[PDB]
Amino acid sequence: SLPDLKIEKLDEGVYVHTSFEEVNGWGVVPKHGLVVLVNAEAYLIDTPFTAKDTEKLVTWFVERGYKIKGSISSHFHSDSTGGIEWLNSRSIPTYASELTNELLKKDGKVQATNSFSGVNYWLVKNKIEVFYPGPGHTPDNVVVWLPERKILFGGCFIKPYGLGNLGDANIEAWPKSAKLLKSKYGKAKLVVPSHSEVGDASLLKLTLEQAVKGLNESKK
Ligand SMILES: O=C(O)[C@@H](Cc1ccc2c(c1)OCO2)[C@H](Cc1ccc2c(c1)OCO2)C(=O)O
Ligand SMILES: [Zn+2]
Ligand SMILES: [Zn+2]
Ligand SMILES: [Zn+2]
Repeated sequence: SLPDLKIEKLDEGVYVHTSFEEVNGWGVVPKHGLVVLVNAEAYLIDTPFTAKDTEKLVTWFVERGYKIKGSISSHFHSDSTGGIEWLNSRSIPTYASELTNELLKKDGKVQATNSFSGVNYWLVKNKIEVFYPGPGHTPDNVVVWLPERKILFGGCFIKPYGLGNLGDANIEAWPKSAKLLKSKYGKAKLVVPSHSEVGDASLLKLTLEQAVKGLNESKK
């Protein structure tokens, strides 16, 4: 028995969902993703860890009259894709990049029903932008921009106190990737990390500092 799923308003039309998992040697891990409202529609930014919480998330928005139009996962790890299987079984479109789908497949996992290419896919014209700053936490990590409110979902790429799980990271590339993101999204009002609470554009600079640090460290 783990803590319950949390759903809270962050701004008009934007909610943070928080799920919790007991993984490895890190004890219980909070994971944040978003739900973005589009008139009568709701889009998921990352899924909870699990089918059961993913179903709880949808039921909470469906039962208020919001039909789930779709989901996008920011990278292949299960804290961003654990609910794709369930979603596909309820005929809710799911999205990921071609590379993210390749990594899922390689890993024996269910793929997103919909794929995209490019550094800048627009899931919802002028409302939900996906952008690829380069490798870091993983080769495929992408970020999700929300232009109406200027909120950036940074996923597991944003790490203001230390880089986290390095099993699939590219530490040699992370600083470069961090500087591009720091520039493209310098006018973010709020920045949303996967495993830290919500910050401002400062988190883009702390992450850059941590990546440079970690690389220095790697050299010994
Ligand atoms: O790599 C990640 O995405 C998580 C590791 C993780 C944890 C739970 C899981 C999982 C993968 O798949 C299914 O359940 C990792 C979480 C983490 C761990 C330690 C940290 C941390 C984040 O930030 C600071 O210290 C990260 O994002 O870096
Ligand atoms: Zn990850
Ligand atoms: Zn993560
Ligand atoms: Zn939180």
